[PDB]
Amino acid sequence: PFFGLNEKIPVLLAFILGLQHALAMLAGVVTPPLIISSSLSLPSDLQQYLVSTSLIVCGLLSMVQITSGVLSVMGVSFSIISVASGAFNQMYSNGFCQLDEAGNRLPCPEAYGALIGTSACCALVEILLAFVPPKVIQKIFPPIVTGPTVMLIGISLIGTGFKDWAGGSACMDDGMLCPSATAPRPLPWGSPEFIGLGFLVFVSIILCERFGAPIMKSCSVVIGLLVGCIVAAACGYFSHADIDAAPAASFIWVKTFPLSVYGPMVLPIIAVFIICACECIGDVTATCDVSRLEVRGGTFESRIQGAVLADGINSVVAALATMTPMTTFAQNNVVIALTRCANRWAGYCCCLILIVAGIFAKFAAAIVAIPNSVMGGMKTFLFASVVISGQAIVAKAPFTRRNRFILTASMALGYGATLVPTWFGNVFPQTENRDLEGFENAIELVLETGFAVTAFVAMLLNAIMPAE
Amino acid sequence: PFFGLNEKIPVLLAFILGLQHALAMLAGVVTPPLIISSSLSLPSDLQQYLVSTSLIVCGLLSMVQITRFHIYKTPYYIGSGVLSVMGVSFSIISVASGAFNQMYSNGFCQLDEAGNRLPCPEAYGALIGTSACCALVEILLAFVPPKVIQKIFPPIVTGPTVMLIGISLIGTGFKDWAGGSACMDDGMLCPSATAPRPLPWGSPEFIGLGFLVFVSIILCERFGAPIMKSCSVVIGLLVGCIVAAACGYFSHADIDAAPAASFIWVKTFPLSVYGPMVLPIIAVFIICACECIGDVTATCDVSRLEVRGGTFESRIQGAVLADGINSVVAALATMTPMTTFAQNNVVIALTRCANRWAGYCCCLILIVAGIFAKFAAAIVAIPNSVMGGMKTFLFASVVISGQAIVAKAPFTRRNRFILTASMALGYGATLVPTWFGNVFPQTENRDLEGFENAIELVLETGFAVTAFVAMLLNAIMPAE
Ligand SMILES: CCCCCCCCCCCCO[C@@H]1O[C@H](CO)[C@@H](O[C@H]2O[C@H](CO)[C@@H](O)[C@H](O)[C@H]2O)[C@H](O)[C@H]1O
Ligand SMILES: CCCCCCCCCCCCO[C@@H]1O[C@H](CO)[C@@H](O[C@H]2O[C@H](CO)[C@@H](O)[C@H](O)[C@H]2O)[C@H](O)[C@H]1O
Ligand SMILES: O=c1[nH]c(=O)c2nc[nH]c2[nH]1
Ligand SMILES: O=c1[nH]c(=O)c2nc[nH]c2[nH]1
Repeated sequence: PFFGLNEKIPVLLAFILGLQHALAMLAGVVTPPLIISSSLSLPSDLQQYLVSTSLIVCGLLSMVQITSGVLSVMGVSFSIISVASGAFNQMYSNGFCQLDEAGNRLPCPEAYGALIGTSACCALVEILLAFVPPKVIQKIFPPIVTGPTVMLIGISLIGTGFKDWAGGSACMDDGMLCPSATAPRPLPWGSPEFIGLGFLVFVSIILCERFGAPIMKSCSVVIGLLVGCIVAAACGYFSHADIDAAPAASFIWVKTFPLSVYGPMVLPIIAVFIICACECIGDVTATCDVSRLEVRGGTFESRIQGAVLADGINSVVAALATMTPMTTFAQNNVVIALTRCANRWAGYCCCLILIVAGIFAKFAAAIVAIPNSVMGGMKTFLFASVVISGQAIVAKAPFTRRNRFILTASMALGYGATLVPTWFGNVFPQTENRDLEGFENAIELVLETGFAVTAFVAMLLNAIMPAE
Repeated sequence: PFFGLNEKIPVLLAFILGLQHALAMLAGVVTPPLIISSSLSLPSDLQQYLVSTSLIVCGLLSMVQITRFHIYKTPYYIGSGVLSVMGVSFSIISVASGAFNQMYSNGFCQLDEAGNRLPCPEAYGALIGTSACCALVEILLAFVPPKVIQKIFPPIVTGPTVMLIGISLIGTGFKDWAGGSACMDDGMLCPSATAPRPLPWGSPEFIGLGFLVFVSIILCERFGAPIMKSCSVVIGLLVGCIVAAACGYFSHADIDAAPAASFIWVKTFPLSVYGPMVLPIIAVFIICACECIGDVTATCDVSRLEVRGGTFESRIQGAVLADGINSVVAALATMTPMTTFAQNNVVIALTRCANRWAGYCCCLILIVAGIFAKFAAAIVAIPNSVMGGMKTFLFASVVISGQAIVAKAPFTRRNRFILTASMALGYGATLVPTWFGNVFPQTENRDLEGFENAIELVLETGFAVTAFVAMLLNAIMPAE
């Protein structure tokens, strides 16, 4: 029995589907804060804070776009991570941030502040380019451009999942419970126990699919995460100390970050917001097919415009609420499709469940206190799924010798751009300092980003290549 | 004017298209000897030898599968009777990485714990012995199983495996582009990185070289004439190598020091010698069988022929039979397993000619190129960076092609899930160095432990893992 958008359902059902959505998107909302924090800072205080903050903010802005007028689940984007890797690396290299003992980086919140200032800046850049360009964008970024970019995003990100899976990127410290690899500067090291953990998560997800009932759908990642986490607690991999030490409350601004602060990663941020625009379009349309609605009507394109507008608006809002850019989650469309319900009430239930979970900031702490390995397996599955979906996007464009060539050059040159650390030999080979050099550093940022390069090559070839 | 299989075409035309084919498959034939050799030994004698030897033997066994006049007497025949270009497979590299790694680790081969690995020809002899052994494992399983194999290795299983083969192999391409996997030595011309044990290090110049090769390929397509097709790779390689010579990246000393002759057994390798990588070899030949099937069918559609006829499947049977037969033949000739080259189907389609005379001219051109063993050395004398850009393009194309294979199956949540797990776990299996914690955690030595090492070999292999996960999931997962 398929449920339309606007109809009251048994409120128990609405709550339950709200829960399934909440759990489904949980991994996707939770993981990027963990990734950004670990790659910049240590304090568990701030991690618990940003997980709970994320939960609350995401609940709120999902509520904002659920009223688009169809189940429009919103959550933190994964593109901003791939940008921030290169960003932070340069901030620690030629930037202002500081280093210790050859490897260990000092937490540098001014970087995050720059990130939020810049992203808040360029969210506007996107909302103002959100107005009336629907099919045009579809033409400018076809699946032959779209697919490779996304594939390489998931690929370049999968490394961190595998690293945590290993037990990294920084192996456990002194006096901390259950060290099985203790060392400064081992990014991909870890003992067999860690492998077994992440693998048990992965296998847990797989079995979760094999014996998967309509509720367990899209929770398989989160359920696997949970299973591996329970086994983890059974073995003794936990820090109940920091769990106890965490506060059981969270307001949106318990902790705050620098303002009037921006970086030179402005353009990559703009690129991220474009990505989020295209993604929003695809995700919303998909929902419309899932929700048995119009797919080309004027009302449809109105839904898309509202979706993208609310997208960038909530990017600004989240930035003010100390959150990085966020976009449309695509897990839900599965849930809806298999549960036959696209009611706004499931989404709102979800939203409230999230905000509430964020308030009880012990859940956040329990999340931060999940071993790097369980997180590792779960995330590796996650990014793997991203790669696979980018590929599914690829296959929408006819595989001719032309498209195969364009994909080849874009993939290879993009990932090739990922491999290289940095460039210098031109304006900066002698370590020079001109007005350009500071934005030579910005060019370094774009160049270092893999998917940016991929997208540039794809668009360039599709432009200059002859029609087969 | 579309030219059929059997029609005399201007022998100038047949020769020229023979040349285009020769150049087309040149890179794909030449590269695996370079990769296996560099990853085992140093002597330029053996590299030049195996390059020219590869040219010769592939020409000969291409001649073996282009015709059916060799075996057909009464029953089903060998090999194919339409353009069936043959050349050394890339699966054997992906296997030989882990294989050789285990041979230098727990095997007999030696190292001196200071700089590069000692050359170990007995490893190659084991490789060849084992592969020659299992080519027979594939030919006798080459008899009458056509659509069956298609069902056992559908696109959902087929595609990921190929992708990961391409992925885990591409690393050597990038490494060479950088200037590796061992940066240039002392007194050797144009060292820009000299060091023991830097596998992916290298200066800007190396980047510039390989990148000029790659850019040369792209520009070769951009201004590409029908002859330059599938030569774009070899043309880019050539361009970047010319530029390389211009900068001064050349070793005319070893080029001069090379012999201008090459017979099939100028140099030889151990016999009665096998490793424990037998099963990985069987996997290689399964790969090559399916590969033959798909490549041939592609050719039949290119050459305007039957696609479901009995004659068609007869052609396939012959293709796989000649595949494994030429695998044994090549192995006796000190060559690794070889299978059907798929570049050609483009050329034909773009040249409207599937004449066996293009193929035979090609073959002769290759064998002749192999005899003149100064070309072989000229190939060996290409900087690792030029080689790098070119090979990188090659493997990237392998991955993408595996993906095109993938897309043949309806992208459902089921198929997406299976792809996800298969890719992730295969590549993860690639990441880990080795396992021990069970039968060998205490460094034990029982009768099993030696083939515990074989399980270690398959386990280390990325695509084998990928495929096992893929098939197991596709089996036990319910139909969506
Ligand atoms: C230096 C230059 C920088 C230039 C930067 C510009 C980058 C532009 C890249 C485009 C981004 C790709 O945007 C992509 O859009 C498609 C639809 O088109 C979304 O949608 C795709 O995947 C989702 C799964 O989650 C499906 O629901 C959908 O049917 C499919 O098309 C992708 O999830 C998103 O990743
Ligand atoms: C531990 C377990 C070990 C068991 C290992 C088993 C591995 C077997 C993997 C199957 C190998 C993949 O085999 C694959 O077959 C397809 C057809 O399906 C071939 O063909 C595919 O690509 C070629 C391009 O080159 C196209 O011409 C063709 O149309 C396409 O189908 C591929 O070139 C080959 O790579
Ligand atoms: O789980 C997720 N689903 C998504 O759609 C998405 N987009 C960015 N980041 C995301 N994470
Ligand atoms: O150039 C190549 N093309 C191929 O299809 C192939 N298969 C194995 N080895 C190969 N080399």
